[PDB]
Amino acid sequence: HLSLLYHLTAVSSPAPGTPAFWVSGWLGPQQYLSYNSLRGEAEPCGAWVWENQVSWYWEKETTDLRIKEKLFLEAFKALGGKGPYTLQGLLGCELGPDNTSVPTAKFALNGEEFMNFDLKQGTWGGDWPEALAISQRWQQQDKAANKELTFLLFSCPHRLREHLERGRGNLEWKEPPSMRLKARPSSPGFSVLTCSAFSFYPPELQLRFLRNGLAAGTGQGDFGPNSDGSFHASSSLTVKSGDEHHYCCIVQHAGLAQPLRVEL
Amino acid sequence: IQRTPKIQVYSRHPAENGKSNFLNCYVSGFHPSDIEVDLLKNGERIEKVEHSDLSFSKDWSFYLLYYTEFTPTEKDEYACRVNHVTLSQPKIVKWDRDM
Amino acid sequence: PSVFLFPPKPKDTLYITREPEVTCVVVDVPEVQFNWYVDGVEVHNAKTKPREEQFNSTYRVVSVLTVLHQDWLNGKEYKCKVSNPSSIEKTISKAKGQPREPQVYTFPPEQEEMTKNQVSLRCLVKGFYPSDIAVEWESNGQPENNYKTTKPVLDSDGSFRLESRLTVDKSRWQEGNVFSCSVMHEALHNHYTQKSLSLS
Ligand SMILES: *[C@@H]1O[C@H](CO[C@@H]2O[C@@H](C)[C@@H](O)[C@@H](O)[C@@H]2O)[C@@H](O[C@@H]2O[C@H](CO)[C@@H](O[C@@H]3O[C@H](CO[C@H]4O[C@H](CO)[C@@H](O)[C@H](O)[C@@H]4O[C@@H]4O[C@H](CO)[C@@H](O[C@@H]5O[C@H](CO)[C@H](O)[C@H](O)[C@H]5O)[C@H](O)[C@H]4NC(C)=O)[C@@H](O)[C@H](O[C@H]4O[C@H](CO)[C@@H](O)[C@H](O)[C@@H]4O[C@@H]4O[C@H](CO)[C@@H](O)[C@H](O)[C@H]4NC(C)=O)[C@@H]3O)[C@H](O)[C@H]2NC(C)=O)[C@H](O)[C@H]1NC(C)=O
Repeated sequence: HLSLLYHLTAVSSPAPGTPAFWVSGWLGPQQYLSYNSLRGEAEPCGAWVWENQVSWYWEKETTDLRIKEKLFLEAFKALGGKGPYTLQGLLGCELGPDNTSVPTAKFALNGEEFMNFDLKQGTWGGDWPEALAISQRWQQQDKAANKELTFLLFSCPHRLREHLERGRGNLEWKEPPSMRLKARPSSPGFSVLTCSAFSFYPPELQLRFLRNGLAAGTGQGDFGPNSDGSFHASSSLTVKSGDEHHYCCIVQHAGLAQPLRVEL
Repeated sequence: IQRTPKIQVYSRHPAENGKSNFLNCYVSGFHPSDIEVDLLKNGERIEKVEHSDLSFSKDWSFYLLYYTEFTPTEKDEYACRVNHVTLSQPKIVKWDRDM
Repeated sequence: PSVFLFPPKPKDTLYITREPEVTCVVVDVPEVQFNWYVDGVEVHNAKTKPREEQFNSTYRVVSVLTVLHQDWLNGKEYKCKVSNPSSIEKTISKAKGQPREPQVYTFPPEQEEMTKNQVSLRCLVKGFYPSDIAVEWESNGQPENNYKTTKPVLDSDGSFRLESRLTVDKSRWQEGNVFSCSVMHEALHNHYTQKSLSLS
């Protein structure tokens, strides 16, 4: 069930030569879109740079994200208050079985969720005094609630369907990991067994350990992106030094037809 | 709230000496968004370093990738140095090849 | 040495841009180390100040843990373990139970008290749960300081209650200024309500 989600961020005091407002756009786990207040232009990212796309798509992403730039910076004026502020927004949609769109519209102030847009009602609201202040400022600004409604109920679902038709490739891309399994001495009597998966897509991957073909646990896992939208992971298990060769590492991944056993 | 950055250092492809590769420093789970990241070669900073867009996770905490094209060797040691308001002193994490 | 665990100021729990903190104080101390736990799970974001000397030649050590607003509201427990014979644990949290909306009533001074330099405006707040609350006053929308408020006291129906008294100059009242009792509670719409009062 693939999703188009904008991650928007405004700060009341940007560090020198960084933007007061910037947006990353995501089709599932890939970034397709970048926008910031300094350049003022929505742009395709990586593979989406040569998506079979219409001539005005990027101009219309730019138009919408500039209105959000102005809106997010108005919100600070409604707080007055004290300290510096971070307003974040998670706005988008996901397709539902019977050609229906399920929307998301949440906001966070200094790192904590406080506000949402109700798509049934066309109103901002939350449990918090700051949600009342920002909703009231926004709701009163001419056509703010309507463009928010439109962005989520019209633009996000059309954009999502166009990306499925025009960029199907980008989303079906399957790069299985390159694997390593190394053992390092840690404490006297003990070694750390690290199973590493390199340069894989999509991100869903399961690393677990066997000892003489019996489940020896998942180990302790880390996860991260690469520069090219591929991913990296490792899982470490502490083991009896002199026992390393009895252990192997198993990896499940959408790219691999059957699970892959990696030996030391 | 305020949140201290988690720091991972890994190569894009398995670490082969002599072979051209990419060194990644993934900084994640931090708030606020103002953060400084240096990639070090032999405890000295690399000038030709790029980064992904400052983004954030479902829990609203930010993340950021710093990466450089490099060619590793037996002798050369790499690290990531990070400074954030939540840190009293810079935090340095060495690239261990295992991971 | 002995410990005292202090909860966040209610007002800090109710405004998402304020910093609610649990303050764990160690008294009668040579070095102290703190551990903090949130519903069992340990966290590492606490901030310890330097020890300081008192009149009575003992050291006082203070460690503060900032807390997620919604975590404090969902009744999670904050445990501060002090290491120095054994370790001494203390735990704090918000009371469990069905949250209830404060009822607010304002009372003008009864002509009889009127013959004075100053008059007292009265605010009654009752039917609320839990006891975590903040009360303030405003004249024509701008804060006042010259007031006093009793501690939340449990009532016969299992809800809490409280009174606030704003002392003002007789003239300021008789010129027909709008005065407001402001109440901050988790169960209120956007955590805030206002009852206003002006000479009729
Ligand atoms: C040697 O010296 C020191 C220093 O005394 C200092 O020296 C000079 C300055 C003198 O002026 C002197 O008076 C000073 O004391 C002595 O240290 C003292 O030790 C005693 C214990 O012997 C401590 O007494 C306890 O006090 C608790 C309340 O303390 C607060 O209130 C007073 C003012 O009334 C202040 O002085 C304190 O600092 C505390 O103030 C609070 O501070 C919090 C933390 O900073 C604040 O919260 C934070 O605030 C910040 C910013 O402001 C943020 O907002 C944060 O979010 C927030 O967390 C808070 O605002 C502030 N409150 C107020 C009102 O000001 C008592 O509660 C406690 O009694 C309970 O427990 C006893 C047993 O353990 C029991 O016998 C009591 O009956 C009582 O029991 C409780 O009762 C209630 C009733 O409903 C129940 O609900 C409870 O469940 C129940 N609890 C228990 C456990 O049973 C103590 O009496 C004192 O704190 C400490 N002082 C200091 C400053 O640290 C030392 O003892 C001296 N030795 C001597 C003289 O022999």
